[PDB]
Amino acid sequence: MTEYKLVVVGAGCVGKSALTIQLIQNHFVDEYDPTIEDSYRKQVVIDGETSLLDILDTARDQYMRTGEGFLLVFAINNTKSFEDIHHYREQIKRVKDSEDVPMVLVGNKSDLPSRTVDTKQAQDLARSYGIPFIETSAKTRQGVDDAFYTLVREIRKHKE
Ligand SMILES: *CCC(=O)N[C@H]1CCCN(C(=O)O[C@H]2[C@@H](O)[C@H](n3cnc4c(=O)[nH]c(N)nc43)O[C@@H]2COP(=O)(O)OP(=O)(O)O)C1
Ligand SMILES: [Mg+2]
Repeated sequence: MTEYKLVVVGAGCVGKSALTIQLIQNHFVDEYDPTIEDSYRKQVVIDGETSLLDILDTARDQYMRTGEGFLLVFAINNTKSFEDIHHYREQIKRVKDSEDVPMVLVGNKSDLPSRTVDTKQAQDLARSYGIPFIETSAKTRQGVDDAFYTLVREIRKHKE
């Protein structure tokens, strides 16, 4: 089976861990330790192809070198976390020495009403980067599979 090393990055408290845990364990862990940086593995079938996902939940430079695709996560109720996205993307470009790195922009906490980052803002940013944008809720699981599977599809497109 093919293996994909994915890396989840973004400001603190945006939901990187909650998203990863939903993908791996299929439940919403609300109070997860904010300091645990670790990799999780799960065998899934994506578009009929069996894949082993090796996902690093960031909170280290060994996985930025080996990571094949990156989830850029902000929270839709956290303007600063969206402003920080550019920093994370630039840091990945620097380590990869490349402008063509599979990435997906993720706007998490879509269940909340207290939104300060417009969907149009995020779509504008993703368009500028040339990457997909997916809105998620780790709480309700909305969009969680879509975010990670979309990233795998971008790595597959990249390799082909
Ligand atoms: C950082 C400030 C903060 O959120 N403080 C606390 C007060 C008490 C506990 N509570 C909490 O644990 O929030 C977690 C988590 O439940 C929440 N979260 C994550 N994803 C979602 C989502 O999709 N919808 C909603 N309504 N809440 C979500 O946010 C924090 C942080 O989650 P995390 O540890 O996964 O974030 P990481 O630092 O990026 O890993 C709020
Ligand atoms: Mg975390």
